[PDB]
Amino acid sequence: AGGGVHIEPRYRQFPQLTRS
Amino acid sequence: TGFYSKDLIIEAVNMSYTNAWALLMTLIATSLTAAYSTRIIFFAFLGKPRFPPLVLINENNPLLINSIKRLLIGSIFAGFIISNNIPPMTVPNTTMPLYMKMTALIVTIMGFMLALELNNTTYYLKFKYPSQTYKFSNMLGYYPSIMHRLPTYHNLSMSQKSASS
Amino acid sequence: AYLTHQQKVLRLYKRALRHLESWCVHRDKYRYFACLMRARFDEHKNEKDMVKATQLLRQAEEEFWYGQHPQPYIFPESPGGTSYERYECYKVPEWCLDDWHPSEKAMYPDYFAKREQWKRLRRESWEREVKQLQEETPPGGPRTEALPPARKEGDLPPLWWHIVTRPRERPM
Amino acid sequence: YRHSIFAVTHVLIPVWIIHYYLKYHVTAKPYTVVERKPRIFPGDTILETGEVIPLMKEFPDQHH
Amino acid sequence: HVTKDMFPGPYPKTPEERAAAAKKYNMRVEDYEPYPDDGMGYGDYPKLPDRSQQERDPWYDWDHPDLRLNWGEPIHWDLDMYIRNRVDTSPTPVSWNTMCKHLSGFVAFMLFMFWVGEIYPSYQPVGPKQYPYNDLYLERGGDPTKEPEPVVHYEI
Amino acid sequence: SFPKYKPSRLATLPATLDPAEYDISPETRKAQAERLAIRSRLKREYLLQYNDPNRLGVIEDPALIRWTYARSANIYPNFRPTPKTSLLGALFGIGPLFFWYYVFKTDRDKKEKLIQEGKLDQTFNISY
Amino acid sequence: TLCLGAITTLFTALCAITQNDIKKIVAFSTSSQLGLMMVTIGINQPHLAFLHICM
Amino acid sequence: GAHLARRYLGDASKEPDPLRMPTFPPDYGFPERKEREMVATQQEMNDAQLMLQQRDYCAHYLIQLLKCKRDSFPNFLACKHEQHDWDYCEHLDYVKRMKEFERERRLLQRKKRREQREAEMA
Amino acid sequence: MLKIIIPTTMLLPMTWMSKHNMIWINATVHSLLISLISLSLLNQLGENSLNFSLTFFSDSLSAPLLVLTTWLLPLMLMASQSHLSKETTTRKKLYITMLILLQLFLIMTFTATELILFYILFEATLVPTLIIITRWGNQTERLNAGLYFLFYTLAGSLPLLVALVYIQNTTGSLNFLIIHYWSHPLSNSWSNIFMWLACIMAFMVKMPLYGLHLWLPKAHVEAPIAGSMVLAAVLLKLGGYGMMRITTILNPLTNYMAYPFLMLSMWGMIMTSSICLRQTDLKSLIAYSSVSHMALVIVAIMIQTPWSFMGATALMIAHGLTSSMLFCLANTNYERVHSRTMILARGLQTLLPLMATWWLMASLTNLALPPSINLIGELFIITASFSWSNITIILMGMNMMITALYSLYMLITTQRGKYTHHINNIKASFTRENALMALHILPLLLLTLNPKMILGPLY
Amino acid sequence: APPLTLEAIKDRVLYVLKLYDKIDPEKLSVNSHFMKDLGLDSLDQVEIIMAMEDEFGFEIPDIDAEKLMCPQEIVDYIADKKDVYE
Amino acid sequence: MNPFASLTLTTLIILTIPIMMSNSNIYKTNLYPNYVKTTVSYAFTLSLVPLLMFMHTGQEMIISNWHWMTLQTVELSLSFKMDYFSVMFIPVALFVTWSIMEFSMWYMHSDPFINRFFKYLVLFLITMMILVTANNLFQLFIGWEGVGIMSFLLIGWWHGRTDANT
Amino acid sequence: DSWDKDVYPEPPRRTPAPAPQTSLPNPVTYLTKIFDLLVDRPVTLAREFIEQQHAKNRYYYYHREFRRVPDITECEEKDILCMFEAEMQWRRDYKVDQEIVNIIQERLKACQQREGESYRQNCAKELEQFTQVSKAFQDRYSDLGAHYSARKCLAKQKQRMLAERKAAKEAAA
Ligand SMILES: CCCCCCCCCCCCCCCCCC(=O)O[C@@H](COC(=O)CCCCCCCCCCCCCCC)COP(=O)(O)OC[C@H](O)CO
Repeated sequence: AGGGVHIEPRYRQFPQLTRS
Repeated sequence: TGFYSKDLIIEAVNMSYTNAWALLMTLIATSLTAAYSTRIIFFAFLGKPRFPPLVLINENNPLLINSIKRLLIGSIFAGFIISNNIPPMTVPNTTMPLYMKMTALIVTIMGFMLALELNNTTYYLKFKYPSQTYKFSNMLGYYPSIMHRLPTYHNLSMSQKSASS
Repeated sequence: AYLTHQQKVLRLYKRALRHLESWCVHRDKYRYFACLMRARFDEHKNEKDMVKATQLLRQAEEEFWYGQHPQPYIFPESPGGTSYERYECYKVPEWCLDDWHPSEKAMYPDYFAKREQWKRLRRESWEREVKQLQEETPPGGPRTEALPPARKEGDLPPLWWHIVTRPRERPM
Repeated sequence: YRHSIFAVTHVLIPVWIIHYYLKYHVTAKPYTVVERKPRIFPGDTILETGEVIPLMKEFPDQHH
Repeated sequence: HVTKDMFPGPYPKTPEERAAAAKKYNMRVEDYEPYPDDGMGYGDYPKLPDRSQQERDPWYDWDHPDLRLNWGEPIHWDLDMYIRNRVDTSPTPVSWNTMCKHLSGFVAFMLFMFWVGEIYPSYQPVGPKQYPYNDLYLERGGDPTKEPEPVVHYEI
Repeated sequence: SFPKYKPSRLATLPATLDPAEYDISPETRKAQAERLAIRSRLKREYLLQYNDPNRLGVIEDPALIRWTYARSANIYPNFRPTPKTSLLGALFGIGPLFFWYYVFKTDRDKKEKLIQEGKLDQTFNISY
Repeated sequence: TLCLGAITTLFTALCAITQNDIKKIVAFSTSSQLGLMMVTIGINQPHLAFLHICM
Repeated sequence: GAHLARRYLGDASKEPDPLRMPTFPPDYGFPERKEREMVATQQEMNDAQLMLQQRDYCAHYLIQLLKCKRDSFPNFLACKHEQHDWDYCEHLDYVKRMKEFERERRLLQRKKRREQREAEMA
Repeated sequence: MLKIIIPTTMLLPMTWMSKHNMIWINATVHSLLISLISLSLLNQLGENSLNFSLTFFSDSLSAPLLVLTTWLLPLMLMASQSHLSKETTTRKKLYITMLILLQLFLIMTFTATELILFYILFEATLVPTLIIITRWGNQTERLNAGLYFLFYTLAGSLPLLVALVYIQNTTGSLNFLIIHYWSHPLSNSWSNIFMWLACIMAFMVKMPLYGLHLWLPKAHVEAPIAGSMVLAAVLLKLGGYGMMRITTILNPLTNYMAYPFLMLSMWGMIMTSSICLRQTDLKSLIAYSSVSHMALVIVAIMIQTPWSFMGATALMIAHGLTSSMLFCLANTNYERVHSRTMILARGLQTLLPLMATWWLMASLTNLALPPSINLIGELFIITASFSWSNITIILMGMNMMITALYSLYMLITTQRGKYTHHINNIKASFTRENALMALHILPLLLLTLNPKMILGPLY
Repeated sequence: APPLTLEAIKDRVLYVLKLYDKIDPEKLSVNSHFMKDLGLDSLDQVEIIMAMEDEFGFEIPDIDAEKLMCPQEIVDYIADKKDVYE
Repeated sequence: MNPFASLTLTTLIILTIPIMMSNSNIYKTNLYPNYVKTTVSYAFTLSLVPLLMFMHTGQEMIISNWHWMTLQTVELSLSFKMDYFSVMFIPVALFVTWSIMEFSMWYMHSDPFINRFFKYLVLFLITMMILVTANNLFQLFIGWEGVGIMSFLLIGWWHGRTDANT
Repeated sequence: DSWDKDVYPEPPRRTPAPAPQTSLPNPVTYLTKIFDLLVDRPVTLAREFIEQQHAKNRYYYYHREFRRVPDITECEEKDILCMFEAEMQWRRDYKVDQEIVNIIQERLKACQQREGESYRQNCAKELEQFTQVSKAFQDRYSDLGAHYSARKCLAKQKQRMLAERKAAKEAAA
């Protein structure tokens, strides 16, 4: 859960995805 | 996958001298098999978010992706490889009347329709008090509430009250 | 103690809506039926006859006891939930750490040094906090499980050690 | 490299001792490794004695 | 330590020793009901309500949270029946009589008319398996010396 | 309205449908007033020995040892031979023993009756 | 065997469509499958049963 | 098929019971009938490790199927014609089954109406 | 023969004349050595028993029990040097004297060639055990427990004395070889039933069957650790050894008279195992489990079938080793908590991680989980009993069903679950306790490779 | 899951009370005692703590539910129940 | 006597190695899950060769290895029977659990006893491939409870959860 | 071969010659090929090394033979000195007969896998040989009791011709 997470969460928003 | 086995089975059990009630039993199960399958896809995926506000949705970990994909490509073909490779070591029934040979597909497609209609009936604003059938099915079919409480109490009560004491 | 009537209806209101949430599932339905359920609650708010309120309560939960979802919704961490004491098997009491071999204790010097301080405070504070308890104990034994704070300055509240040093809810 | 030494000390040497155990101890006793007779079909020859078994008799001409 | 008299004794007859037994289980006399004198040797042990540990409020803080028990309170004579792991008593949403009625009806209806299902089996209008070599007598373990009775299938 | 939930020894009546606390009296509430007092009287000193720094040991529950005593030793001294105990002892004593004797006797009375007349098959039974 | 498989297929599936936990749904789906497997071994279909095991 | 209803819902005496037929002699109604000439002798069918329920007349269209599969390996897309040839024979065997099934079915009620014809005249 | 007896008795002066603090050491050194010598005795010939002299002989049944007893001897010393450390040197030496004197009598009894010689030290084993239970027992009811244990066996043993001397005056010698070769068909005269009853009830008492088993719970619970194991791991087997030797001259009377004992045993195991399901005392729960397993042997021996005898010895060794381990388990957590109630000390696995493992494999062995010798013993008896009658599997299997529940019941109640908060004296387990535990469990799995060693003379 | 801290709780806490239309945003204070100054009915207090319950995903016992009253005290009980200390 | 018989048996002996290595306790207490996953992966790849040998030829083995002990007319022996059922269940079961093993790392990325967890899976995995491969009823009975007891411990993985023990 | 072919009759194996027609390579052949030069040969090289070492210093062992001794049907009543030879000889024949049943059982079990799907009819000779042996074994030692002795075996046998001769008298009529 350290800094540098590429799936950085959100609050009441659509989570970010990746092309992969 | 399941076609190479279940569709053969449902056709096979229909195409044999079996108990009439037992044969009807499989068809209801196959229709019910699709029923809960829709329930999972409907509630879990086809809807609006209902989880807590902080979203931590994630599947990008290669461990999950590799594991699921490894099993996924296996499921895609699966039966085609096995059925074509194993020697023909069962008797294959051939002349099926078309009405029952489609049953393997009819019942599940039928079960799809009502389950879908029943599931999006929740989208309908109307509310209904629990039907006694639902009060039965949802409680694991009434089995654990009784058969895990009545016999366990008697044998235990016998052990202490009688027996030992 | 005295489970007064107003606490009962609030408990009725809270759990019934939780069951109601388990039924409508979809948020718009849940919001809709909660509001009407809310409306039919506060509409009858003027009853000088407290007995009538109880009578109106008597058939309330009976319908709930029919209206209850056979599988209500519980957050897993709560009792009955899937994640109930799931991480209990990991948390271990702090006093067991005193057993640790000196080589093991040497692996964590400063934290063990800070433990020594905590052992030091709990020693003299025990006499201080027990003395406060005796000098203010109500006659005929304690009447309620509620515990008084530390009245004077500097001293710690009585019987603080186990609550303060309780293992964290997520111990790994 | 990590795959190689893993293969040698977990795939290579285990089948080595198993083969030695099978070839000279388990098979050294009768009826320990019993096989199914290799199925032969009409018209297939067998190398141990050479001769081919007769071809299967001509069909009653069923065609779809 | 417990010396002698807080050890359990015999069934108290009169209120005076009933009150002592109530203190003996650190409870008031109005809530100390000894077990009936059936002669099974229950003694002066109090009859506690037949409620499993599952019915205790979990949110309350217990000195034994796994068993949901405080310290020193009289515990049930049958604590090892009603422990959380073992037999529960929590109120099911539907009545026990209906609990048994629907279950017994289901299995009975399922089993009973399964039998009549066996009475009228389901089968396609299909003949038997015409097998060659007098119904495969020789290859079904039949005695080669005992010549099989002639069984041969025709064409239709 | 659904007719009510009838309880049972295995599915007791929940406190939510219990009429007693729904008709509380100017006496019963006072009954549930020293309940916390005795509960606190049992809880307070427990934490005292529980949180005592000098305390190195166990906190023996007098209720606990009472339960073991009442379930281990305090049975026969409080036992009294009565028709209820007498019949129950005979029913759960000689009863099952003689019942199983009868079952096995007839089964062991049917088994040999077959083999003296050669009405049973043990062609491959050797390791008896 | 096919009787036991038959009753197992409903009761597991019948309770399946009313549960609210994914783990409960999936397992009841399994037990419905093993209900179906013994139906196959019921009417002299062992090999197809093993096929169903693989799938 | 529909004979289930005709047996249970209808009169049961007019449906040939699968546990009973054949009952009438094969020659009765079949003058100069032809016997099923099996081609593969018991020997070849035996050492081919052929399972007993498959040891039927159409097994002759199964034995070479395994032969094709043996040389087909590793390819498993071969033997399509042979497999189609094999199950088509099973179809030919199968069509005979309800031919025999309804032969008795068309025979038995014929006696029933014949019996009434030869009984009601008295 | 003498290569084991003299070293055992010669060990007695060693403990008495050893240094003040070396008594535990030097006794442990040679007690292990005696087992090594006894292990050499374990070899057996084809059919003739390994005969040494008129006074001593061994067969394929005595040898596995002989090595078991000598192997046991270090274990009590290992398991006892915790509650006797704060004792005067003479009492410690006197305590050690009791075990080795006891262990001497077991060696003599199993190797005895004459039934009377078998009989004399059959009773002599009680004198040291009575001292151990009463003097060093740590409880109050040990006094009544000692009386119950002593009087029960005596009430059964004395009729055997009259029976045995009657054989002597009627059939000459009672040597095991001569009695086996000159066996005669015992008649069904109404005296012969009482002849049969006397020759059997003596072993029945110290092989607790339903009804005649109330001495075991009080003896096992009240005795110290060393007394509990010896009385549960070898002493109960003394009755078992007696039958295999003594039913040589009880046929065909055993065919008909077996029914009341068979019915009491097969039903008794279901009842006794049911007691285990609701026991409040951990030691008592282990004690009652010994009744069920022994009751299983009762059916095995009384059937008189080659398979039944083989499983009888298999269960005989397995149950003794397992029960000794479980009594070590109960003993190892007892002084930490200073009580015997099971629910007092819950969640021990979180505090003690290795004891969870040791208690785990102890449960599986008592479970008759295959391929542990317990399973071989129980499974062999099932087939022998099933051939005797088809119905018994209902009783036979149901015992295995009940055995699963109570065996795991101690595991979940003690090892798993939430640790109890108030206790804070549970220290990390001493390596002696851990070593003693592996001393028990490891030879059990070692025996899995060679069941033929413990199958018995019928093999 | 990243360690949720007290600043995160209060930011999420007053977010929902600001969301709650009867609690209009301008008079939101960390110590805004509900019925004394917001006039919020206690029968809706039992409704907002379950809003908190879904906000952070856990159950608030009824014993302290009616005691959980102040938005600062809302955060205060949240922190210790999840050992949020940072 | 092809490699079929020899290497179909060595497949089993492959998965036993992680258990033995773990008991040494010198085993890697950090990347143990990676160790076992790759071990099962190789066992899967080995398990192919008996399969490809099967659909080609169709031979099924019976490996009556070391004679345990003989009971008069009974000769109870550790014997493995590589039927068509066993020769194909071995690859698919290995393939599934190998997929599970990769998924298990991601799911249990925080469980402190993760190494113990993976050890339990192998022991279960061992107990099953001796259940499916069982020429005698006794070793079939070996797995029938070896798998059951392994299920008990694995189900009660969270020991504290009272319901999990139940 | 180490064992005897007469004791363990092995019908000749009918292995077909490999004759594929598909053009794509047959993989299994390659797996046996790369197994031969990776596992089989190194095993053989080690094996031929141990065998030559074994033959370097060869030590022998023989099979113990017990000569015939008077058994129990001519041993005098009591006289346990003669009973000892009688009992020991009888028990030796018991183990031999137990091994004889074992030899038949392996042959019967060997047919199962050997004959595959032909097991039902191909080795009916194996079935009857075991049936003949098992029935004869029953008349010899079955139901002798866990304390079986040559006296009981003689006793059980003596009943057999007692009933048989009684049946013979009835049959003669
Ligand atoms: C606590 C009570 C006992 C517990 C259970 C013990 C076992 C129950 C039976 C006890 C029997 C004890 C006596 C047995 C001695 C050996 C018996 C023997 O060898 O058989 C003789 C059996 O003869 C007997 O009479 C033996 C005694 C029979 C029972 C009577 C006495 C025993 C019961 C009462 C005493 C014990 C009870 C306790 C009393 C406080 C054979 O002699 P016979 O009578 O055939 O002599 C030849 C001819 O026929 C005439 O002599």
